[PDB]
Amino acid sequence: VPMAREPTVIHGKREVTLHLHPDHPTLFSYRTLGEDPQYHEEWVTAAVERTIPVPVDGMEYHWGNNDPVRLWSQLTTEGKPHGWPHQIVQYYYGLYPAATVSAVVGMSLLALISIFASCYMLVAARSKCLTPYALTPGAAVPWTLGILCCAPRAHA
Amino acid sequence: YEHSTVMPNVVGFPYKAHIERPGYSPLTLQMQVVETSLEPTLNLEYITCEYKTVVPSPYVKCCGASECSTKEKPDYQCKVYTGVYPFMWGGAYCFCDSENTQLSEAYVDRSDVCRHDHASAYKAHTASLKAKVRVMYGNVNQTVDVYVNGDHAVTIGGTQFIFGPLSSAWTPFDNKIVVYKDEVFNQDFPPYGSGQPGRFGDIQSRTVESNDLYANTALKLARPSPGMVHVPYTQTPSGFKYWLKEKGTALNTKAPFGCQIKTNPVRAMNCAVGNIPVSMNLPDSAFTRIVEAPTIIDLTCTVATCTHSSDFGGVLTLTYKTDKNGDCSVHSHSNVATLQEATAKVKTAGKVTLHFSTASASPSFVVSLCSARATCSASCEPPKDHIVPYAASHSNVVFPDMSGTALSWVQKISGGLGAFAIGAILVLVVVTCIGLRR
Amino acid sequence: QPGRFGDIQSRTVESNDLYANTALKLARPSPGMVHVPYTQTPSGFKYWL
Ligand SMILES: *[C@@H]1O[C@H](CO)[C@@H](O[C@@H]2O[C@H](CO)[C@@H](O[C@@H]3O[C@H](CO)[C@@H](O)[C@H](O)[C@@H]3O)[C@H](O)[C@H]2NC(C)=O)[C@H](O)[C@H]1NC(C)=O
Ligand SMILES: *[C@@H]1O[C@H](CO)[C@@H](O[C@@H]2O[C@H](CO)[C@@H](O[C@@H]3O[C@H](CO)[C@@H](O)[C@H](O)[C@@H]3O)[C@H](O)[C@H]2NC(C)=O)[C@H](O)[C@H]1NC(C)=O
Repeated sequence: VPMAREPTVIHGKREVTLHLHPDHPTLFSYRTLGEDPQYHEEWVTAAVERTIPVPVDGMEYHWGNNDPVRLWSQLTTEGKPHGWPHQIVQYYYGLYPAATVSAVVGMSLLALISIFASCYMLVAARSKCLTPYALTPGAAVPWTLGILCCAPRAHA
Repeated sequence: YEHSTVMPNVVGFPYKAHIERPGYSPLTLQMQVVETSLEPTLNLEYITCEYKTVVPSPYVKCCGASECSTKEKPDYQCKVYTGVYPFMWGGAYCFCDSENTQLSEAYVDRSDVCRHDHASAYKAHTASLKAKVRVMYGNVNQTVDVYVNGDHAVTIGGTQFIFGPLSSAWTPFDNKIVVYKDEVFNQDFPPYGSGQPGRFGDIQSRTVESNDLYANTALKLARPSPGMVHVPYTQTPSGFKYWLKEKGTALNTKAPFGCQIKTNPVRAMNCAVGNIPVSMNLPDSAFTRIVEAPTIIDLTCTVATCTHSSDFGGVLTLTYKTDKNGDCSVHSHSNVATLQEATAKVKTAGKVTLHFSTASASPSFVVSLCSARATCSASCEPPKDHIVPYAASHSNVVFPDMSGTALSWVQKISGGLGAFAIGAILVLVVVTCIGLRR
Repeated sequence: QPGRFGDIQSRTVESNDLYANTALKLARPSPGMVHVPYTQTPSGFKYWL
């Protein structure tokens, strides 16, 4: 039996673009060799072009009578690690683009809650400590007037 | 000296075990799973093959009537037709014009080559795993064949190894299996004695050599045409041929975890899942007395370049001070970085270099040379190449160290916000305590 | 590139130089034969046509 030609592979980001040139109907099939595989098989007849996904687990494709060939993707991305805070997020977004967003959102909400609580504590403390002297026509004690910014800057 | 460890069930992974006897020099063993084989347990149910309809010649009774007789043959059919006036090439025999009767007979039989081209229906349960492990250390190489269940101990150079049962219990074969030549199908075949015409298992034979046969193909006979002798009949086509045409998929091209299915016997090879516990028992001669090994003091580790790629893309340097030159047993005490070697030559110069493979942006692991220790931290840049033809040589751990750049930024920001909150709390408590002290 | 338009190129019709990139690879001959096997990606001009 004859062995068909090897296809031309072009590498992408977790993808392989694969150029197929048959002379007679050959069987092309591939599977992703992870926990849940991506199965497919076909009877390629004319000159076609296929794009097949290659996750970090890898995959194998079987073209004609040739032996199966395995390809593994590699942990590559586009961000810049160890840079400014807006580049580490890009780096960890190129990899795993579903948990980075969730973690960033969670941390941002925690920061906002903490800062709002702190600002609230300052406001409440000022209200408590500036109302006792604000029920009588008394002196604001310029020593205290300078330290805390109350409503009357200089008028009593 | 009893020792135990757990090694991944990944073919070709360079697992290295560190054995520390407090009275002797450390030892490093290299174990590697060259090959596996997951063999299930089968019980043959029946055998299917194409059928062959046997039609004996008709019996035409000239001037009389014939009576049908029943027989014990698979899917037997018999009928008698009245009023036939057959013909032959030279003239029409059975002189009686209309007082004739034809008897038609047909039955089904197993094909001629059913013992060469047949499909088997099995039941698979309680698979048993097997392996072929290569163990090297000291000056001993050699590969052995083991059963992976805690009931087979093999001796390699005076050391006893027991490979414990697999961590998981996952088998790609379902309860019912159909095997044809070199292909395994996860199929739900009908039970013996209840096949259906036109589909898989229309005729079922308990064994390839078994005499009994159960056939159900809706064979039917029809009245012959006038002036002919032919025994007409109608029959639903073979179920085996249509199963061949529309079986669909397989298990060879569908199995998870990237493992080959094979036949004779059925087994799923090199099928990466789970962990393999190991038990050892080493003699006193494998270790070296601490007096013989060199002494290592002042161990400092620095990282020249780091790159979290599949190959061994990191380089490490160790500085020390030694009294005499010899050998040491290097090891990395965290699975973040997987070293390449298990021995290194120490010399009076005070410099040695090692190669490691990692998959995290910022690793942090402790490396030991002979009896010394050192902590290494590094910053690693991603690789530029998109796809490679070899599997990963790291354990695939990606969470960075708590002293890395990202986690340092998180720590600094959280510390600033915590300082702000603590200041607010202290101010409010001071105000309330001033209110109370009055 | 092999297999597509212009896998072989020449400056002009009568030009002596030629650039060809067709992925021509030789294979080991079978035992007991004299046949110099090879494999090659088909013509790019025909598939362009
Ligand atoms: C030679 O040919 C003659 C026909 O010309 C055959 O005679 C036929 O014989 C059969 C039975 O031997 C007859 O069938 C039955 O006969 C009984 C007799 O009472 C009748 O009651 C039934 O209704 C039925 O017809 C048939 O009638 C008879 N035909 C005739 C007499 O014309 C003869 O059998 C042939 N020779 C041999 C050796 O068979
Ligand atoms: C322990 O034993 C195994 C098997 O004897 C050793 O592996 C063997 O290493 C040699 C040296 O590299 C290999 O020979 C060469 O292999 C290349 C591979 O392409 C080939 O092109 C050369 O012509 C030459 O044959 C040999 O193939 C290899 N065997 C296997 C089964 O992989 C291993 O190195 C030994 N360990 C130590 C520490 O010596």
